[PDB]
Amino acid sequence: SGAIYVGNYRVVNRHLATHNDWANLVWEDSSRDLLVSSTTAQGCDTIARCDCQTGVYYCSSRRKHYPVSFSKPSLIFVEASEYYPARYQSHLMLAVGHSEPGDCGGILRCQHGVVGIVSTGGNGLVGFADVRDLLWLDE
Ligand SMILES: NC(=O)[C@H]1CCCN(C(=O)[C@H]2CSc3ccccc32)C1
Ligand SMILES: [Zn+2]
Repeated sequence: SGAIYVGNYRVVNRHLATHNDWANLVWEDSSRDLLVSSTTAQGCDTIARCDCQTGVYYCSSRRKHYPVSFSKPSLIFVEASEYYPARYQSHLMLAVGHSEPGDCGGILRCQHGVVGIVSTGGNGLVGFADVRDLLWLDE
C-alpha cells in the first residue's frame, strides 16, 4: 500500500484504488496501473521532473529503503493476475530489488523528488509506474 499526495491529488495503484478514489476520480489509466483522485487537503509530496535512472524506493515487506538502478519508462509484458488480464503495461521501469505484491504503492524517489510507485515485481525484480510525465499534477 501507499500513495503520492501532491497538491489536491492522490496518486495510487489503479488496482488498489478505493470506493472514495473512484467517487473523486480525476484520471485513470489501466495500461499504466495508475489512478489519480482529488483531495480536500494539500499534499506532502513534490514530483521529480528529470531523467534519473538511479533512486531509492521504500519496501514495506522489509520496512526498508533500497537504492536501485532502474530502466527508462517502457511497455513491458505483465502476466495475468486477479486484477488484470495478461497485457503490456506502459510507462513501467524495471529494477533489481526485493518486492512482494503488498509492496505496491511504495515510493521511488531520486534527488529531484518522487519518480513513481511500486506496481510490479517478483523473482528479485521490482517495477515502478512512472509519474514524471504527468505535468498536470503540479497545477
Ligand atoms: N501492475 C500489475 O499488473 C500488478 C498487479 C498485482 C500483481 N502484479 C505483480 O507483478 C505482483 C507479482 S510479485 C509482485 C511484487 C511486487 C509488486 C507486484 C507483484 C502485477
Ligand atoms: Zn531526478
